[PDB]
Amino acid sequence: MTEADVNPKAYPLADAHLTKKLLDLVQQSCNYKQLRKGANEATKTLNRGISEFIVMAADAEPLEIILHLPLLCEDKNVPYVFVRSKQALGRACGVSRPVIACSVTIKEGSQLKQQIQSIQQSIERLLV
Repeated sequence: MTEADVNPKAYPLADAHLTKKLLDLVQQSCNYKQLRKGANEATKTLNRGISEFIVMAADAEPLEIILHLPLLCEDKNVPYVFVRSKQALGRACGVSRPVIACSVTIKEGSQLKQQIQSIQQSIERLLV
């Protein structure tokens, strides 16, 4: 009973479990003296060539900026994942408020890479 032009419902989308384990990835970043929580600033992370992880709220605004990050598509290397929880993203990044768009910078020759690289594949699987 469905064959019309429905909405994307902010996809892809990760279950409550996937988001739980993924969330920890954000807090872990701060432990490596690395962290990011800003839509306008996020444009720099990608422009610098270190945007491997990106987390944004399905209902986070301004949205016009959330779509500015991606130039072409996943083919052009553009990580992104929606989560049904902002209160968590605000504390994960390290701020006393709901973050709009945050990202995690990857470090070269780092032990964390062994983990970030593994979980990274998770996002790609949903990207395409």
